[PDB]
Amino acid sequence: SMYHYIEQTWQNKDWRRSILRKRLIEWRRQPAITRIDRPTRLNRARALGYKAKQGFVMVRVRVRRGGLNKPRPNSGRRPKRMGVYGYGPSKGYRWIAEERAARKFPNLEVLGSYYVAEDGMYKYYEVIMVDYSHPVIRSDPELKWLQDSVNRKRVFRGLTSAGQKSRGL
Amino acid sequence: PSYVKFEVPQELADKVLEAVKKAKDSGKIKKGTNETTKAVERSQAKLVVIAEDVQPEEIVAHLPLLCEEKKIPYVYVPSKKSLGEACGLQVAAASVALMDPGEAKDLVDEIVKRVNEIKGKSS
RNA sequence: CCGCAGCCUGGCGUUGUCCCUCGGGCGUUUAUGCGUAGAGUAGGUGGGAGGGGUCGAACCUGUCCUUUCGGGGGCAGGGGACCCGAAAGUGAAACACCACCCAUGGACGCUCGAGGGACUAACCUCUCGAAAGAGAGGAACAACGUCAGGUGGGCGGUUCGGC
RNA sequence: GAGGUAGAGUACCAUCCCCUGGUUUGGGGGUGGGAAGUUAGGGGACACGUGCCUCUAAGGCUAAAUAUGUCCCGAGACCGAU
RNA sequence: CAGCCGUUGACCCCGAGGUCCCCUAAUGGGAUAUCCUGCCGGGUUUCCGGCUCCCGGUUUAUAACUGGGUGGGAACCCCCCGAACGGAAACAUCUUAGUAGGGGGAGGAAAAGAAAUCAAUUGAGAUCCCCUGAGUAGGGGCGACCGAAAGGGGGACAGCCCAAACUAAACCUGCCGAUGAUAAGUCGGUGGGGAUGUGGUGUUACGACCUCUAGCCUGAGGUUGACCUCGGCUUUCCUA
Repeated sequence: SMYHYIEQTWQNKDWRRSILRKRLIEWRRQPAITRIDRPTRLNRARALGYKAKQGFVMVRVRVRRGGLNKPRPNSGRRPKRMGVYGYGPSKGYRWIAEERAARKFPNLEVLGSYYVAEDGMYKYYEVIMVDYSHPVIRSDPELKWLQDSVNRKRVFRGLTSAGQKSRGL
Repeated sequence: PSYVKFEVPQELADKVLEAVKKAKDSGKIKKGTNETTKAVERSQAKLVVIAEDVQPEEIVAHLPLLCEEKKIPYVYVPSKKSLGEACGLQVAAASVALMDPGEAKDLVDEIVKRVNEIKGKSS
């Protein structure tokens, strides 16, 4: 159970954070979306069923912090709905992470997500991303459900875990 | 890297590779980290191997610290791909353990002496 | 009548490392105390007539610091072993041992200020570089996010009594 | 009988905002902190404590029972060429 | 008007095919042209195949090459963003209202679906919708108004996989050939992926599950009352 010990170092606070700060800088040089051949903290990915068998992949993405990117209105309005400061994107950043991530590889599908690091200017997450067209996963009894259409593009309708979380179940 | 504390010379590493490959038939050797850590947690480890080319560094970063209080020696090898070949595995290996040194027991003990005397100089 | 942009200031986060004077502390390190009556330094409360005793004391002789030079406190040798009383006073006694508080100073790892300084590794600006990456200046500031306060007909909704 | 396992920036907390009856009591998000994790936790109308009761998240996936007429059969106290 | 097809079975209707121009999400490249115009490979006269963003392979580590997410659809569905009109006899909180509308994405239904559920004398037992509960609870210049849940009564009522402890290469997968009914599967060679974890058992609360210890407990065989190997059984896949 390495996965038990991976976060034993990094459970809430460790000097591991100093190392990641170095990784934090270099990632800002990296593209806002990229592919990593091996997922970082398997304790989450395997906890979301990721299998190192051929047909899965890992993706990193970053986003900017702050309140909602909402424009000020201009027409005739009552004061109730016309303020600006204090707004926030109602659906969580954990949710938004997969969205742009989903668009990147439409021939695939999203399952789960998590962040790994965060500074005051960006949030960095990691998302499982699955090919369903692969003639490997096509014959899995353990995931035969995916052969159906309905499992597609789910993250956009909020049927992922984040979506369920955003819906507060 | 940061998960490694003391440097290990190649010649010391080279002997380990010869040491482990001998254990392919006589000794009992653990392959894959899960088969190691619990055995290390089981305090049944005589000697363990930690790769110098792990990615990310945290994948095996716990192993040295746990072996401290468990008082079980550990060794480093730069080329983890070789170790996978060394353990007769078609792919890379990052963590292997020595339940019994099999035939290279004396070779193992010298290595233990080799590392421990360096540890004394490693403070 | 008001509301919201934007603006100014400040707090929090992106926020790092050496410091530096002083004032605060945090958890520690230690050491320093006379209203009168009295063998005499009772600072004030506790368990406590036993505590120290080759499980080292009384005596006097000096080197030394201090203080209301009152006087006590710390030094080994000379001395190989002795003093306080349950006994005399004090609206409150035992320099009988060990504790708590006030009070003086220094130091240790950490924190905050009056602040100040320095650096670069964050980050920012620019350049080179196909990329990778490199170089130059500022700088933990700035800028952003967020929050608060001040301003705010720049923009938004409104009323503008009744006889 | 003995031993082991049992999902983190997740719960939870402060603050700002959003909405819903959720009101000193709900859910979501931003922001800042931030756990335990089986000898664990949560919940049982303000808070806290005590007992008593019941569940185990932070990953899945799912038959049917209902939403509708681009369309096709059938029926009609629907009109007869403004 | 004129002529033909039809008894060698017409026309029609059913099914199976064949053809099936151009633009068009239009995708070789370009478009204010429903049009022009390249590069490869094929045979070759006519002509035929391939050429944004991705997934996994060939070959050098950037060159091309093997093999498979886009738009529409009457309403309906899901999810983010998000109005004023009016009402309060004015109007600013509130309400009108998450509707009008924007964006994304599906299917024939979608959504949701196995409690950190309730309620309360120790009970029930996924979800959904229908009728009630009920304008009750509760919210608000206490103003218009908004507005549950629990329970009961109906419909169909189905409940299984993962992570961990624990097994540890016993694993999945491309092609070719054989076999197999062409299926699935198996076989021989092949290529890929994989200890940075595949596959095996199993996921539930006064506990569940796994391992060890001890004891009792299957048709054949063996082994040392006990143990083991081969039986039926559970799950899954495959369609002739």
